[PDB]
Amino acid sequence: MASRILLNNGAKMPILGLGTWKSPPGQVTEAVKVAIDVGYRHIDCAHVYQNENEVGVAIQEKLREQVVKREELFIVSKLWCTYHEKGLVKGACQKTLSDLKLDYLDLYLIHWPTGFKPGKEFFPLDESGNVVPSDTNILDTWAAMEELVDEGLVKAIGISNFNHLQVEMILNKPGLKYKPAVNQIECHPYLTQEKLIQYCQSKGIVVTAYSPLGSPDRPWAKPEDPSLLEDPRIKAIAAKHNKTTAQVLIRFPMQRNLVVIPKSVTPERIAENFKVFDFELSSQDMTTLLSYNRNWRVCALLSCTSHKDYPFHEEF
Ligand SMILES: NC(=O)c1ccc[n+]([C@@H]2O[C@H](COP(=O)([O-])OP(=O)(O)OC[C@H]3O[C@@H](n4cnc5c(N)ncnc54)[C@H](OP(=O)(O)O)[C@@H]3O)[C@@H](O)[C@H]2O)c1
Ligand SMILES: O=C(O)Cn1ccc(=O)n(Cc2ccc(Cl)c([N+](=O)[O-])c2)c1=O
Repeated sequence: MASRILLNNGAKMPILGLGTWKSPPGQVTEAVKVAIDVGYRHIDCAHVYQNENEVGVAIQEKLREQVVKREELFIVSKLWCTYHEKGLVKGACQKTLSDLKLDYLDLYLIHWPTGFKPGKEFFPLDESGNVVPSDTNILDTWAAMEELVDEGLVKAIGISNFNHLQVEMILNKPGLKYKPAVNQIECHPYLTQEKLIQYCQSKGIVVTAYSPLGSPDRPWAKPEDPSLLEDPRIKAIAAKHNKTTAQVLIRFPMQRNLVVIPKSVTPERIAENFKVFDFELSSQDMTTLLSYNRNWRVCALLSCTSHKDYPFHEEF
């Protein structure tokens, strides 16, 4: 189990990163500092998480402390939906760079395929309760992303929450300059993503698994929803290995040649979650975890389902 995976820009990406969605500004500096200390090099960020400044402070601290150097870190951020217009993309990237306090990003993703009305509000809604879209399209937004590579702001570009047809649209774009390096998608034992993973990997696109613990802290969760972390079948596998359920849920995608980005703001759990390089799930464990798929996704909004580019109408 090598700790990094080769990307199609020639760079190497650490397979275990720290998620930062819902880590509040007042606590995330400590979280990221602890993460870097215990071995995390990959940090998953986004402008919409509204904590990039404080992630950036942790990075600056660890550089100053001589704990890491910039080139050892793999910092990912994402273009929010309200900035899909070609003319807004560079400024959005620069804002993220200013907040993270970096010269460049290792990877910059189109966060969702759906463009939203530009403006101050991140989730502009109309009187029907649906998001107000923008007059933007995947291919033009991709071209703007490509310019960021040529301008040296980012080392690689990729996508997130794109279905296979949306990926294909980019792969077949006339005059394509860069293929997506990564597609970051929800993936865990209840949403194993076998078809989309098969598709992306065959194209040399690395898949990052988000919400690997089932995002129990998501806001819009339903009392009548699942709980991976409490699934006794998964705890049974953990117990066999003298590990925790979270550790099993993190190791699982690692053994599928995926990158994985579990989130914690808690020092003890940040450290726990990185202790997954000293054991292996058996081939039976792997097959068994795959059998738990129920095609249940937690990251999707009713308010986005009428968007022309909503990704989850398609099977995969
Ligand atoms: N591209 C996208 O559209 C997208 C969407 C969703 C997520 N993501 C990325 O993926 C990351 C991970 O997904 P996520 O934040 O949805 O959820 P997750 O990583 O599946 O779960 C995080 C939750 O699990 C808890 N937890 C973490 N480690 C634990 C442990 N060892 N034992 C018990 N509980 C533990 C955390 O609590 P504490 O923090 O309180 O310790 C938090 O409540 C995000 O932070 C974000 O970076 C991207
Ligand atoms: O985007 C993230 O990384 C985390 N996050 C944050 C807010 C949110 O509404 N959602 C759900 C969301 C956001 C945008 C969209 Cl465009 C959709 N959707 O269903 O199409 C869902 C999130 O997944």
